[PDB]
Amino acid sequence: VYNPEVVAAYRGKKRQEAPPHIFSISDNAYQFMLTDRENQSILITGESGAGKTVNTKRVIQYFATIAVTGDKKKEEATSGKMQGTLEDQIISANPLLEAFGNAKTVRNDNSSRFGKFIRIHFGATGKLASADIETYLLEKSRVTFQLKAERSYHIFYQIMSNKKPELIEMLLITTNPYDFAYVSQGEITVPSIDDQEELMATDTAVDILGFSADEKVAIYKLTGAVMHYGNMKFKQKQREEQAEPDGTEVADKAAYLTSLNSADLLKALCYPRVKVGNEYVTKGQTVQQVYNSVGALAKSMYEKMFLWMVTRINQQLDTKQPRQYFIGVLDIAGFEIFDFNTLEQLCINFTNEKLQQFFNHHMFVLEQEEYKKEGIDWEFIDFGMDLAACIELIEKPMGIFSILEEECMFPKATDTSFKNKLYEQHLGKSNNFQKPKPAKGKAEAHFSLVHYAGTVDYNIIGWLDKNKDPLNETVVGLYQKSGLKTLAFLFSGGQAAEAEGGGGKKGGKKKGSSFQTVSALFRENLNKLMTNLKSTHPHFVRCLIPNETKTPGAMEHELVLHQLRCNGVLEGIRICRKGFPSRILYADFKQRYKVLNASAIPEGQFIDSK
Amino acid sequence: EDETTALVCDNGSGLVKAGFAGDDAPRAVFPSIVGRPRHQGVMVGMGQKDSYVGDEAQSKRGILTLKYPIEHGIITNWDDMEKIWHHTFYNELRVAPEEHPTLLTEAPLNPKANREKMTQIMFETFNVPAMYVAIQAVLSLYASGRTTGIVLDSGDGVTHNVPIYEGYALPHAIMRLDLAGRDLTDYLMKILTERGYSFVTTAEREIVRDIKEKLCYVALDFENEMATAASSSSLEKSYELPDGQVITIGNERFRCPETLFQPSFIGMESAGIHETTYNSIMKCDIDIRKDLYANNVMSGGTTMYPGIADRMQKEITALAPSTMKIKIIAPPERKYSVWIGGSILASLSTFQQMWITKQEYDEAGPSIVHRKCF
Amino acid sequence: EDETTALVCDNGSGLVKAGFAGDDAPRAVFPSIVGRPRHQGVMVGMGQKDSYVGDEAQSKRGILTLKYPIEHGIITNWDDMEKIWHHTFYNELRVAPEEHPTLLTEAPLNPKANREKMTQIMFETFNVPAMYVAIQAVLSLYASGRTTGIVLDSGDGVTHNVPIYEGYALPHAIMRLDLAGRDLTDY
Repeated sequence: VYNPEVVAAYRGKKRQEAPPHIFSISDNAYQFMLTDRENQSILITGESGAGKTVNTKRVIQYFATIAVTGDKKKEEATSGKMQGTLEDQIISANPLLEAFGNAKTVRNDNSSRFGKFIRIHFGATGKLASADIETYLLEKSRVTFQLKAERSYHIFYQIMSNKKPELIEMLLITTNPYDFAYVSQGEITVPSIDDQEELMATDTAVDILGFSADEKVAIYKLTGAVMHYGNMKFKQKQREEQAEPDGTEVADKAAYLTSLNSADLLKALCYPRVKVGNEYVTKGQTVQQVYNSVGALAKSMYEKMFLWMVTRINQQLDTKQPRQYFIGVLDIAGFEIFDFNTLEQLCINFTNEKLQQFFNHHMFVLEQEEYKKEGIDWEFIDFGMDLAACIELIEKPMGIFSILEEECMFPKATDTSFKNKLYEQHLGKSNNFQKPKPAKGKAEAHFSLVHYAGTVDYNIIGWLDKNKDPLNETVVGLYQKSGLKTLAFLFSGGQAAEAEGGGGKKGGKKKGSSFQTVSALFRENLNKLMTNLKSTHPHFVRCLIPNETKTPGAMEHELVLHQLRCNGVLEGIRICRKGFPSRILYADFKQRYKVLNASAIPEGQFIDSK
Repeated sequence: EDETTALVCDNGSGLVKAGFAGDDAPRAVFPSIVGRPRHQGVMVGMGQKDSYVGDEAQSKRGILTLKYPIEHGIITNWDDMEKIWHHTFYNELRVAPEEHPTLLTEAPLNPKANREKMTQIMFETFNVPAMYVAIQAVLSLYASGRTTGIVLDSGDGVTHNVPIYEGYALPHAIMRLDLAGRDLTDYLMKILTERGYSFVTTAEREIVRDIKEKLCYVALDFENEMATAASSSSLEKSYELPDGQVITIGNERFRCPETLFQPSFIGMESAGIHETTYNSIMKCDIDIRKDLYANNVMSGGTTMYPGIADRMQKEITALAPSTMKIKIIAPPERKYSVWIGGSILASLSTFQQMWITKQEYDEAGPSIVHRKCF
Repeated sequence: EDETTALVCDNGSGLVKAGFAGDDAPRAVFPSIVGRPRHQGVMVGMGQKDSYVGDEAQSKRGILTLKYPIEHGIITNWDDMEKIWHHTFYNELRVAPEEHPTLLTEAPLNPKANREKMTQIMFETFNVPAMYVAIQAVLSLYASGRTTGIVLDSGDGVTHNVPIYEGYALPHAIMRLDLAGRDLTDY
């Protein structure tokens, strides 16, 4: 499959006029983009490891053989230049993003924890203009906090094993995974893994993408710096609430790796100054607030590195021409189910519930236009209203994330308190939220949600301090003044607000300083992704993996059921059963089925077929 | 935007502390003074201005006569107070009260009219969606993150004492002691005349307040420190007036805060801050005394002097049973703890259903403050 | 499983003693008190809780007013008593009464309504396959391994005296004396 003949054979036809394929779905998207002159989005649900990007390379191969002719008569429609192939560096882009944003999880050894949005950009004449990569969602919590039997991002482990003295001495990371308190569960050596070579291939991939050795070392200094934060050990002082950090060495080691004076970092982190209109007064932080500030600085540094990295990746994706419109391709995780389901699992399920609601709305409009094309006015409920109650349970001022957001700012807050307050406030009023209620061994999990895939039972343990991301404006304002170019450029605000109404609170800044939860940032990024997707016409690919084995002729039925529940295919079948799913022509209905009813169907004068 | 946010304002006598909720430090801090021009001015092109509020009054001090509107926790004039709230909202904060729920702080054992008129001015002068009035000592407990403790709260307003146990409150064991930092200011100018330093107008009365908030300290034992004041050395300190007059103060310097522990010096029978704390603990139930003795919290503006915690620990340890260990938690930043307590309180989503709304005021009138809150 | 075990609960005034049949000693022993909060609390994020039962009431004692529900062997209020049995089953023991036969102890010369209402609460509040109510003094004789004896049984409930001879019982020679350890507390 995927030869020149097969792509030539599909061209310009409907999806029922040639066999099932991705190229057919991309033909619908390309033809709709040219016909209706609007942007489109391909949404691919994250099963494994499943070669999703490899199939997307075939989608890119399809777009290349279609889009060879536009406005410019003789524009090198064959070889483009000397070697004007595709963006073959899209292959090279994956190990860089994959190391940074994929991790070994209980579901798979390579699972994507970011929303990769590939924008293939076209002129008004259907030709390629260029491409950009955007990244939206990220499990930035996974850097600091992990599950009980999973790795953090691959980049950390492959850095630790790969890097020789040649680069280790410059980063001061020779101390192995037992030094770093943010590497939970220790090393997590996979049986017969060397790691090591994988980052030689990755470092070569970075250099092929045209980035300098200096940039590559500077990037890996900051992937050390995110880890180095967890080696800083604040000590709760006798009587005094504030605490202090006795051991300078880790701060001095961090100062060398960054840009900061140790004395000013130690003051700024322990006893920050806050702008009191227009003076600056110091604030006491408890030992818990200082550790949360260090965690927020780690999570926000990695977030900023990833956002810089995608921007820097776009700067090596050359743009030969202006662009008029785009095809989006979304590569993100699917809905996940584990035994132990924690906070990041609720966040993943929440994005999939909103993405699936967009599928349900698209299915509603597609059915409604088809009802009108056949002359049948029929009124029916939106299918996105099946999921609306689950979305509004998680979302909104009275929902799960808001109650978690209240509880993490409560002066003596507990995991038990969060669950009881949510029970009293919202559980007994919400059909899709269940409190299980058996004794231990039948209900280890602490509350249950009913989603499109079915019931998912959650363990609340540690959600409050996972949720916290409070960010000290003094420490951020030290990082803005960095003598190392890379860190100053990364910490260049990125919030836009100080341009809107000038230097005040005029609505253009969110909760920034104190407050700031991962749930708010996740909701904010998700709303940005959903607005960009809602501004396009979507098309849907659902990937399944038939086995763990990696070889065909075996299809594991239970795995296929779990994937069908999580990817929304089982929802789409229950949706079309609300409507009328089977649609047969008057000619076909007469010609295939005359044998039924000779008594009803008379003579050869009975033409018209209606 | 989500929550809209909220505004928190602390207005014990002497200092306004004000800003948004969930900001940890405030967004304005300035003195609660209204300064009117006593001397007629003869120039063309001046102002004119009826009065100067806050630090404009601090700056232009010598022309003026300065009035505190809040005396002993009681608002003595309400145009002067309205101008202070008008000034916070529109000069430093630059907000419309129409955007923001407003939390105000209020004092233990205060006349009902202070709550009832304060809610009327917030609802009918500066149009506001919702508001609340909250007891000062409970807010300072919230700032130090505690569920249990006895709070000794004292401004340039009055001294208040509230015992608290695992939340709750004991209304019969709340004590009010009418000694403020302001009475210490009047005591300080009265003692200074023994050394010939006569200060008589409100302008240099705040110069002795400025002396009070950085030269004064509490003697770690009074008679011992007064005895060594025979051999003047570290006990005397030079001080510079904005005049250029040099002022040197001695035993005088520590016998001004001593008045909190010896109210005989200001001529009042009313027992000292250690004794009033003991009086509250004796009114409290027998069991909860064990933790109240070991969870004494100090807040406010006139608990800022060096040696207060150390001295209160000696005097409470001497009076109390020594079978249990007296522990006082008097943090730095304690001048702002009532405001920090309000900024955390207004950031609680459960407390966002506990506001007094504009609609409830419009339906049921000013008296409803004591029907929903403390 | 064989036998299904059984649950045994002693609830003379002052102390609940509870656990499984087949043990020689109980799993939960705690005071028969229901402690309601007399003083209104002014904080946000507290509880609230109508009442504290057992040793939560012992711990948080000074805020509360404490009520014994059983006075002189008589149950004086039944929501307070239901809460004590709800607490034994679901907090310390962690059992469903649906799984277990429940044995309760009861006092010599007690009003019929104490047995008759006690069986109703066990059958209709906490669904149970079977139950029994048994006289306190005969149980203490069984514990002491004797077939014959005169039992002087006294709690913080009331003082009861039962003579027994080679099993049996003599109903006319059973004596009740309304002096308890609780009246000694007041004394």
